[PDB]
Amino acid sequence: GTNTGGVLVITDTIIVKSGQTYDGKGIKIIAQGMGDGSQSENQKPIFKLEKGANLKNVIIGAPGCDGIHCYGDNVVENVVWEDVGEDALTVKSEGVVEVIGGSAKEAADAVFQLNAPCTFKVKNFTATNIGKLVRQNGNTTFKVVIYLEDVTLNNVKSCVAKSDSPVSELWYHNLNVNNCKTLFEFPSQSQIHQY
Ligand SMILES: O=C(O)[C@H]1O[C@H](O[C@@H]2[C@H](O)[C@@H](O)[C@@H](O[C@@H]3[C@H](O)[C@@H](O)[C@@H](O)O[C@@H]3C(=O)O)O[C@@H]2C(=O)O)[C@H](O)[C@@H](O)[C@H]1O
Ligand SMILES: [Ca+2]
Ligand SMILES: [Ca+2]
Ligand SMILES: [Ca+2]
Ligand SMILES: [Ca+2]
Repeated sequence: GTNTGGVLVITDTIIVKSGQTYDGKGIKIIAQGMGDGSQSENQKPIFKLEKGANLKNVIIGAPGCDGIHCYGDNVVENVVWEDVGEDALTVKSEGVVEVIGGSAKEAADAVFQLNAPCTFKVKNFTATNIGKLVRQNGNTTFKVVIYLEDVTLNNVKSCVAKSDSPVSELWYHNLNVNNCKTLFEFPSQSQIHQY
């Protein structure tokens, strides 16, 4: 992309409005004053994607802070997290959220955090050195449906995906996992399906 080689240093969350597409054209973003990328829960998101907002073609440098907050009906395309912060992307409100392309590395805990009922799809994605790829918020029992399609994972220190919800489901297709003791931590393994 034509912003490749540039570094945008920001000091507040970038809000992408409903109906908008933020296209970074390959820019690298470094956030300052928004978090250190540790496990502290009080960091700011790099991006807030309002319902029906899209994001594409961004590299998020360290510190990853609180990553991308999605409010539903969002396409997140070609986003690279060089160093995931507290988490990489959080679904904050109901809708369909797509992560297509890109990659993530160095997530101490979760990459994707699902805090509202949603349909969540990860497609054509790589992640390395992570605690979990997907976590439905603990002890919640609303329904999420997760799809992992063409996803390649390496060095997964807890599990691919974890939910405490019996009604939630995970579907996978062309999933490749290296160095994970425990793929799925759901109430029953019958909640996990191939397609
Ligand atoms: O949106 C968030 O960032 C979310 O973070 C916390 O919750 C997650 C997870 O949903 C919780 O179940 C909990 O996870 C457990 C441990 O606390 C955690 O360090 C790791 O060991 O995983 C555990 C697990 O998956 O069960 O805490 C997670 C976290 O620390 O990020 C908040 O509690 C939640 O309110 C919200 O802010
Ligand atoms: Ca955490
Ligand atoms: Ca957290
Ligand atoms: Ca990290
Ligand atoms: Ca978080």
